[PDB]
Amino acid sequence: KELVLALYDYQEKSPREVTMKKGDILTLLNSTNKDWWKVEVNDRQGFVPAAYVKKLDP
Amino acid sequence: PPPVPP
Repeated sequence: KELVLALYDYQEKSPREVTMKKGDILTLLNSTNKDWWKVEVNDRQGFVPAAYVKKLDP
Repeated sequence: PPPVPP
């Protein structure tokens, strides 16, 4: 599992988007789109803005 | 916060 940190709150604005709160840790599913990254939290899989998350690499 | 995308 690759992980991302929510840097800012994000409210879903379309059907395939996921809501997150600042500080949330999410599983990264796909980062090939420059603008939107696919993530996973709980039973949800969808997109958040790439600029709102940071990859958690040492 | 940053801008959303389009």
